[PDB]
Amino acid sequence: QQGGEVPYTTLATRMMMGAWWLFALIVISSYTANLAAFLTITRIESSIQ
Amino acid sequence: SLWACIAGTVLLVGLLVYLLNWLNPPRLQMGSMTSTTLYNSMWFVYGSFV
Repeated sequence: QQGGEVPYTTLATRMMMGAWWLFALIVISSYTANLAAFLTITRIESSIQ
Repeated sequence: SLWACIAGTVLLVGLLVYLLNWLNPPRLQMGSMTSTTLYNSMWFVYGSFV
């Protein structure tokens, strides 16, 4: 996400980039979502009492 | 359905911008592609959306 706009002008590349970005954003959101699940499943359960 | 609605909204807003370039364009940089084609009128509205 740091890169900003890409200077290429050719349709085939821009048409690829439009899917590439929408892969990246999905994967980032999947990562943050799963990490939040992992952390909220953690910090609850034990039973040696 | 919501996926398709979102996808369509992009080009909806893109053309709604394009109307502005038709009827009230500013003192643009002369000959610059800020006098957007249809292509750039997509590209800005999609690039800001991701």
